[PDB]
Amino acid sequence: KRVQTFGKKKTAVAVATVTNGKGLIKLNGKNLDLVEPYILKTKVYEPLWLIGSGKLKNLDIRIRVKGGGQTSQIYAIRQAIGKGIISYYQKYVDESTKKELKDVLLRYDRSLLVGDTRRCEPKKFGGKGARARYQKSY
Amino acid sequence: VHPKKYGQGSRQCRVCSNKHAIIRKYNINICRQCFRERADIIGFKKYR
Amino acid sequence: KLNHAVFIVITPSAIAEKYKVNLSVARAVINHLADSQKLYT
Amino acid sequence: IALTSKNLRAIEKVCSDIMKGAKEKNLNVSGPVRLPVKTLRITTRKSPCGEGTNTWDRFELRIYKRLIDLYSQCEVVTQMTSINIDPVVEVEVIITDS
Amino acid sequence: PISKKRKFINDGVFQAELNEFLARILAEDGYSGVEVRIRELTSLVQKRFFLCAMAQAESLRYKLLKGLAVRRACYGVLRHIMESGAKGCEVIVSGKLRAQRAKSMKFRDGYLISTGEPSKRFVNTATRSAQLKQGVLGIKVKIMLPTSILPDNISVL
Amino acid sequence: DIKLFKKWSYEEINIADLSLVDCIAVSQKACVYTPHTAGRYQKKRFRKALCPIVERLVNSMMMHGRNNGKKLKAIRIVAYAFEIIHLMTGENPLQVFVNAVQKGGPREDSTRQAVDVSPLRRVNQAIYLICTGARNAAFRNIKSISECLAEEIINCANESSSSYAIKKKDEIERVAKANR
Amino acid sequence: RLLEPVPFVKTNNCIKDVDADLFIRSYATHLKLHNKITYPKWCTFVKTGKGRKLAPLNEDWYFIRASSILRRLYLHPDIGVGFLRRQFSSKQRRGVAPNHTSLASGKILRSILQQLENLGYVEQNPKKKGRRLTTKGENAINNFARYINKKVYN
RNA sequence: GUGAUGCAUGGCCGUUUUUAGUUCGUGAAUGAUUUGUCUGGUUAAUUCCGAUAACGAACGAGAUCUUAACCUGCUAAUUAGCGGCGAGUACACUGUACUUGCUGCUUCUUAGAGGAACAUUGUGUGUCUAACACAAGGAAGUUUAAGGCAACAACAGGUCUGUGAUGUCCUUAGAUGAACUAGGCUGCACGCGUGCUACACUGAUAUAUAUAACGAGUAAAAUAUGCUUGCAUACUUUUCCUCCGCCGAAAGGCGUAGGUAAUCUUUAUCAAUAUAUAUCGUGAUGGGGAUAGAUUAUUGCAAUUAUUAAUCUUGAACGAGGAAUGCCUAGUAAGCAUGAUUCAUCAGAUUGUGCUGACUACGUCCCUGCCCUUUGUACACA
Ligand SMILES: [Mg+2]
Ligand SMILES: [Mg+2]
Ligand SMILES: [Mg+2]
Ligand SMILES: [Mg+2]
Ligand SMILES: [Mg+2]
Ligand SMILES: [Mg+2]
Ligand SMILES: [Mg+2]
Ligand SMILES: [Mg+2]
Ligand SMILES: [Zn+2]
Repeated sequence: KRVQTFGKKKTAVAVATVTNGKGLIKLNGKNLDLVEPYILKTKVYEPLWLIGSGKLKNLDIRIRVKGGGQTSQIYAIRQAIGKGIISYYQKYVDESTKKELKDVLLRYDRSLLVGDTRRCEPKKFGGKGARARYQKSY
Repeated sequence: VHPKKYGQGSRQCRVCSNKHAIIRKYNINICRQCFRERADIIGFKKYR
Repeated sequence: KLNHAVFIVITPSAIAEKYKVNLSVARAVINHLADSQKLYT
Repeated sequence: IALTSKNLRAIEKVCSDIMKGAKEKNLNVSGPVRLPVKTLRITTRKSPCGEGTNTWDRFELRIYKRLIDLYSQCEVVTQMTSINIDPVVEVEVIITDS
Repeated sequence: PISKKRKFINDGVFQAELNEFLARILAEDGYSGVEVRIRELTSLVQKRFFLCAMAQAESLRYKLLKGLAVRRACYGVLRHIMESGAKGCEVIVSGKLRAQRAKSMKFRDGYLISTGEPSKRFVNTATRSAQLKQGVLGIKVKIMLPTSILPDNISVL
Repeated sequence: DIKLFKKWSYEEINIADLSLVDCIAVSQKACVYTPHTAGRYQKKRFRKALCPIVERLVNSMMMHGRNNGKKLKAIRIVAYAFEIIHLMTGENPLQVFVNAVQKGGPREDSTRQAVDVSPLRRVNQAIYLICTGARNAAFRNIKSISECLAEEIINCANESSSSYAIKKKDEIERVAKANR
Repeated sequence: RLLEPVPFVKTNNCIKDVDADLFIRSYATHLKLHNKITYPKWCTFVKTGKGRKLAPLNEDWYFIRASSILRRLYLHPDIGVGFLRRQFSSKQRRGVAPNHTSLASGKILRSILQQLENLGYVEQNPKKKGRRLTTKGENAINNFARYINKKVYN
């Protein structure tokens, strides 16, 4: 019927509601036709390509993204999609198919199912960044 | 007497009347050294 | 120095190299031919 | 009902107690909702003087605001509130229909 | 009407002030308290508003004021602490002290953990500056209390 | 079907080094459609071997302070270069890149005396050299970066000492020879 | 230019299913064709915001701006002048001192809004907050978007 | 007393040192002392193992604390959402986008308690000891990442210009006290710091598009009455964040609105790098914005030696930097901004926070600095 999972890259949680439908796939109120830059577009479409466009004619998808920059957001979206489709399959479709899909995803790469755990480390005094200290002249 | 209402010399530390280096956030109005000593009693614990 | 002019396998750089021209002029030429980086044949 | 406090564990205990009190009878009590802990951070420079590689220290007074709802009469709610309690947890009861 | 953050800070400040007031008043007392002859104190507070370490420190200061042989006094204090069931202690006295220049004197008995949040928890610490002949003597007392269990121990039955 | 840039498939590519194959993985899981991977390539010693070569190239391009942390731009530039390669000097751009990489590594280096070079290191050097040369070509010229880069790549593929990287490599080799 | 083989169908119904810049351009063109909106007086020698230190260089920038504003309105429930200004902010290089963010010149925006309301595209709502789209205007926008989509398909 | 003296002191802070170091009980070896606390292996670590005139302790390390990392599809549901569903406005097919009105789920949003990695299983190297390397699993395998805490002993380190912590000496009405009026700390042949901005085309310019996280936000003025711009009397919003609506090129102004805050500023987006499309076209060039000239404001009793801000114009040095030297190993460098602290006003500072996300190690003692054993010393102020 309807399944809600998230992605996560840096801060940037893309929540993918995957429902029964005709196969549209959207972001907040906009088609995945947009995303934003033409270069990165492939990182969002990739899981779909892996799984096949015919498999998602049963499944509508909406995605709510919040927080983060651009690339991170894209990554989050991708992650959400990956988790989402697979989650749907695990519940309402068969198990074998789900397994197959998972295998395919693994063969392509990590990041689709399992998350990127990295996050901005606290800046420390005596410097501008995390490690980068100021400057001594003696 | 001359306007003593808005400037560094207008107000002071609650504790020792020093016009320099006052923590003026949250209306604490303690010069920072004094605050550093009384940070325990006020309930300011260093975690990170 | 190389004071290129204005009054008189397609890319702007190539055009510049060949006839000794400003790249705005190259762009213009390209446009004419057709009729932020470029590629034409 | 809003329970503002500085000490987490104590606050939690208080909340638990109030829940227990509620569970007696007559109280449609919504569960304890802990609010976003708006942490007062002061970054003071250590050392009175200007000597030593200027180490700061991030103090954090982290206030825990806690929130809980009920559909009741004033006296009863007052009674419920009376768990004895002490100077540490700051209580406020709102007796509004809205 | 005043905000929550503002309120909390104010309360803290008030607490601090109260503590300081108590310190000022009660040189003759085993002071720790802070929970609200005494009538005057109450009045003062109203006007304003609209085993333990601190006590030990105070005692030490009093002794110093009286005029003892210092070391002996410290020893006595240590003994008292031991009697009162302390797992460990530490007293420091730095300042002028007999000679003109320098001279910090440690006085430990039982073991005194210094690093970790255990230190923060399981020691009571106190600092008094006893004014004397030609300057100030600088007390710091540090008591390790009975634990509610230390992180280092692994007690097999 | 598995693809890169929705254009150059790298099922057609070839290698013929062994060592370089071992070093750079353009494989079954190092398949990629656009360079930008957020991979954890530097949490281990040899995890940079799993890294796709395009990504590496992009990273290399990314250098120089005022242009640093501009991944997208770099990617775009590389795409442009690839396109150029495809069009003018007609060949599968991936193959050309591979050839360049093969060419690029100085096989022997000097030290405080002459020693050999690990394949991965050589590859890295090649990647660096090609980008640096391209940058140099760009800087205060006019030409454009993508074009220059493409030219450099082609030169590398050829194995001709008109470009900078190749020259540098040659020099290094000479030095090594002199040493031992 | 934009078109490509995608793995889904696109419900080309509202403007959120259209590519932005192109749409804006189209709207500007339409406006020009109509002569529905003017170009006040000061428009032709003003600077759009503190940070720009230079005139637009687009000739019919006003129209473009208006189009953008429409889109913005459609996107959000109730949108002020301040919000609009914030939206059309850029980096102001203060020469030697490092860059700050720079709030746009709001006057022009306000004028545009006024014009739109006169024409009957936007609506100052007495409930809620500052000026949203008026329903007719929204409908028109949607229609335009649809048209654009059709054109693209063709 | 922001007088003199930190070489009189207190406390606090710095460094030695975030390294691994310090000490005791008894024993043993005229005395200072040594041993323990070590040839070696191992460790981030006097971290362990193993050898042993030592055995056994204690502080320090480790543990602990705080975050950040992934789960309970258990605990909870506003001031968070998701749906539920009415009401529509547009368009699709035989649902999608968008607002007003009403009120099961907890994935996202908040935050309490729990869980999870221990080198677990696999295989190497290792006295097959302590342990390391690789592989699989996994959210995670450098105590997972980051801090915080900080022993012993000092330095004649800093601070009496933080203090009504504080000694002595000075000063005490022609005060070195306090108060007021200017002026100066910003004065400039020059030397050395920390930064910012640059030297362009991976770029400026100008439109358009995209999208953060931590945050932080409440004596003076207005209007009327009574008298000579002043006082007195009465009465009520304003003192900070600014929504919004109007005026203003711009800055700002005026009017009002919410907010003592998960409610409002505002946060299903407050930023810039981004990206897309145009103008430039390598020419001190539209790179660059110094220096200057003249207004319009705002803050303030007061703006000149221009507070800052805006508008117009002025178009300097600089074509990547010599001798030297700094910082850095993964969400790090760098770039990009931005919140907060100071704040009446004013970031080029600091301090936090995020966004774009490299290169190169994965080691070594060559330099530099610490530490260790041996060794030498006429040094011990070392
Ligand atoms: Mg310990
Ligand atoms: Mg000293
Ligand atoms: Mg020894
Ligand atoms: Mg520790
Ligand atoms: Mg000065
Ligand atoms: Mg400063
Ligand atoms: Mg050095
Ligand atoms: Mg001697
Ligand atoms: Zn003070």
